Amino acid sequence: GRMHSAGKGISSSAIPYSRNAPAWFKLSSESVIEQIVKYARKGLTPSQIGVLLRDAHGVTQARVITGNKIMRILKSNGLAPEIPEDLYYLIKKAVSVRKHLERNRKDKDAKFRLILIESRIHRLARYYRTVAVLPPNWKYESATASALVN
Amino acid sequence: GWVPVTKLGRLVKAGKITTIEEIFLHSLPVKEFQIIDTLLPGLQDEVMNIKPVQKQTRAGQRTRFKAVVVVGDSNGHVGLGIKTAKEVAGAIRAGIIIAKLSVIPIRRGYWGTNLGQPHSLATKTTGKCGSVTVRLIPAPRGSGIVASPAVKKLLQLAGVEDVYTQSNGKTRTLENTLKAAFVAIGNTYGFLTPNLWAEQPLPVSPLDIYSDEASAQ
Amino acid sequence: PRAPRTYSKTYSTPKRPYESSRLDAELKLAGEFGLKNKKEIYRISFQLSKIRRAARDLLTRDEKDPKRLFEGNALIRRLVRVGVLSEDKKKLDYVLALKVEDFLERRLQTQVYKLGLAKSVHHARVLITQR
Amino acid sequence: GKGKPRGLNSARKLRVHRRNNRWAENNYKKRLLGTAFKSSPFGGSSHAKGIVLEKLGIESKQPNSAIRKCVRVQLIKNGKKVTAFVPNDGCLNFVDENDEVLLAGFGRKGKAKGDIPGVRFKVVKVSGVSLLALWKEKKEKPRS
Amino acid sequence: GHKSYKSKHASKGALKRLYKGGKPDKQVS
Amino acid sequence: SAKSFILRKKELMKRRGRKVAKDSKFTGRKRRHRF
Amino acid sequence: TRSSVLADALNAINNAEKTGKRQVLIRPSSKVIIKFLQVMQKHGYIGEFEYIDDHRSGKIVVQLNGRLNKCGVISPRFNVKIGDIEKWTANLLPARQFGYVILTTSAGIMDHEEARRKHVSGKILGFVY
RNA sequence: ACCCACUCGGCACCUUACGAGAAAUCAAAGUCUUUGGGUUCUGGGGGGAGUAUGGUCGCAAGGCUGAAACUUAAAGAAUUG
RNA sequence: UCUUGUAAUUGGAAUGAGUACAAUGUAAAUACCUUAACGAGGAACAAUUGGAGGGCAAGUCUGGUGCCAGCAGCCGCGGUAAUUCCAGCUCCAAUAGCGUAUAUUAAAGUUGUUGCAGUUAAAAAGCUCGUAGUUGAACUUUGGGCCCGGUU
Repeated sequence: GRMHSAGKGISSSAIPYSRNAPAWFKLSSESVIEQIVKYARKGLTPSQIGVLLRDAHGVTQARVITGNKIMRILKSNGLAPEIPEDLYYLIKKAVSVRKHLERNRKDKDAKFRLILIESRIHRLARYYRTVAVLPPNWKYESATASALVN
Repeated sequence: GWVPVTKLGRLVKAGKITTIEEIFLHSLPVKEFQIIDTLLPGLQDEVMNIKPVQKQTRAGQRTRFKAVVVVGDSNGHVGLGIKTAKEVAGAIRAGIIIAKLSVIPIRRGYWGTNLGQPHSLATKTTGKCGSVTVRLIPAPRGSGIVASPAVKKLLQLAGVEDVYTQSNGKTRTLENTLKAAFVAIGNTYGFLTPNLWAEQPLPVSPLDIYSDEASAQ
Repeated sequence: PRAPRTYSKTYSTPKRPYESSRLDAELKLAGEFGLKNKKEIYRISFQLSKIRRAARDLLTRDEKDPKRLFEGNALIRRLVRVGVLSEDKKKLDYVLALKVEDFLERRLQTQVYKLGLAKSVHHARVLITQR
Repeated sequence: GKGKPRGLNSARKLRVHRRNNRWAENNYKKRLLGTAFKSSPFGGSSHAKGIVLEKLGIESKQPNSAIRKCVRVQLIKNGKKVTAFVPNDGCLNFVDENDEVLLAGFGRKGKAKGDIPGVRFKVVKVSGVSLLALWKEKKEKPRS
Repeated sequence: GHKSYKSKHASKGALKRLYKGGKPDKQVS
Repeated sequence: SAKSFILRKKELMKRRGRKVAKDSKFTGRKRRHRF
Repeated sequence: TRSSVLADALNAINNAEKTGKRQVLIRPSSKVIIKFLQVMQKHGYIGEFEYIDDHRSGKIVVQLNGRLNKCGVISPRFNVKIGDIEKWTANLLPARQFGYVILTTSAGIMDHEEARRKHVSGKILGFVY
């Protein structure tokens, strides 16, 4: 089930059992790599890059066509963000909910939800700092993290 | 003189059916107790318990007699009889009738290696009837039927010689224990062994073959 | 500061003391062989229990085990030398199948009655005691 | 499942959990507190010796009744006081004050044969001779 | 009728209807 | 009350179908006195 | 979560046996489930099984034929010294002449009588009779 | 908006026992004497007793943790009138 | 026509518990081993300890004492919260031992790793987060061929 909830949904994707080369695609293998480079130069997060690729140009996903995932292409060209996508979005969520809680001092639901979001951030950040993506301390604080995200 | 009233009654009356394994294998049902008497003789009887039971009406108090008895000759064929009648001897007769009507067999075995006319079971088996559980464990040669004397008498009439019996549950009652032990030895016969993995000829229910001389008059 | 002489007890009291089948069989044996009390039946039962325990944990050991070979051969040779098993029953499933009468048959009073010379087992025993 | 740990490396949890559970035992609790040395009448012993402090005719009922009546004795090592059942009648004429009696425990009770309220110390000896042998005229009670 | 309320320790409610009508522990060294 | 207790707990045995001893002038008596 | 795939694989086979089905589907597969089912197939207790291959971890279709009494897993995989083996059998097998308890030794995945013929022992895995 | 057929995820339902139970009953209380998927808390006859003492949070009310001596053979589910 | 039981029926055998020359034994002795002589006719040379409604084996026994606002009337009958108030007979078990007390162990799956239980019988924190602790999806050399050589 969910990590912090009682729900047990299973909505997801399902990659096809075909590891090669969609037949009608027949376009290129590197040209899509410079649209990766171009979109990353624009500043989009890798999930956004994947969804715009499969909505616009017929790329199913980059792992099957290019032979590489999106992040290793972005890191290869050196456009990789400092902290990854998901931790950054979690920090942004925590920041916004703390500003609202700062304005509205009686909202117990936001206090509970913020404790949940903080614990989720802590689990993910501990995973990252034990796999050598963050510096081995990285000290997630409650206030200065605002300047970390925006 | 007994007159057949059913299909297997006509089957056994003329003596065309003699081997009891044809009855057991296809599970031929029986509703009259005379079939086993005309088929298997010598079935020694012994009484478990006869007790008065009271049914209370608006004004009266009817007293009946519940009789439980057992039947088994000496060799792997057992029957238990629960009846309730209006008279003690009639209750014994009805109980032994239903006990001879519900005879089940027993597949015996050796505790360890195979040698010389099996004496015990072939599998540790459970039997449950209302918070009593009889667990039957095979035992070595000449180890004695280590059970309660009623249950020891039950397996002594059965045909086995040495069975360890760890029984768990409130054993102050008798009827629950005897029903649980009956189900235990029944499922002991029902517990499959790989020795029966050989190809079996699969008969076509030989009442079909003998349908010319077992039908209606 | 001297060693102990080791000691044990050859008899064993039964678990359920009061069982009419057990009391009847004990008294039947006592009449049939002329014993003094129930300690003799208990002692033969203890000897038989030891022998059957040895036989059980020898048979649970695999076939052709050298320990099984040596200890089983010694046990069977011993129990045919005393003459409880027969001559042609030199296998362990038979020594699982031993009875107490098969041991009391090989005593002294039973032999000095069975060989004549006494005409009664009680007379046999009192003729033993009188040297 | 079943509500207990089952890992291969969980043995410490099983040990400690068993220790606490065993602290909710009865005989273990009585034993490892050593309370058979502090509050028990006997000091964990089997018998004890005492001086008969007072004798009272506690009959079963009013005169047409059963003669099972007895005394209060003072322990000689502890200094404690307890009631201590004299057995079958005709032995009360053996027992008066200051007789140096030897007491044991009682044991069982049924629906007859003595269901006395908590008097659980049958007297074994009086004056250091016996009580059963004194009952069968085998010996005589010495004069002081 | 009605089944009685079941508790190993008596309720603080029932004890109020019951109750209306210094030295520490010893440890011998 | 010993005789009444034996009377109470003997008739129950017959309802269960269990053999019980017969009654006489030996039921509610001290079979063996203690010490 | 699914803390053991051998456990639920064996449980699924046993529920399909108790009900009276003919073939059963197991998700996911494993090397040890394949080898367990290999031994059980070799001793005849099941029918024949076939590994459906997708890229994730696969599934197994086991074609039963009855004649299997019980299969189960002994977790945790206790260490089993060789002299302990007999004791383990006497704990959880219906008799001694029939039934098997399955070891994972360094000489492979293999039942107890072959574990005695090859004269090796290791961890326990489960049992079948 | 409605109907029809699917599918995922919810809240309850009706019937049954292939199973389980002391019983009422229960798709879980099933897959448990044929007993081992992962894990946390709790319980060991009734009273004495949530009592005594100590610690601890609490302005107070109080809560949290929480015995021992002693005594005692006793203290859930249905049917029957 | 050959086998068991009974009897205030009967007969002769045997033998050590004991006594004791002696000799062995021993540091010297005692005792055991051997043995001259003596040593069994029943109250002898006599066996006890517990028990008898079921557990749990064995009374459809006998007698005595005390009370009854019960019948009879001085004989008695019956009852007797007298938990028998007291003795005897008969029977059962163990046996040169038998009982009792306290502690402990098995039966006990009432400490439960094997192996308990928590709707209602005692027992699932009011709920959620979370550190130590426990536990944690699948995959990486498989298969086939070759000989030699050991055991039933």
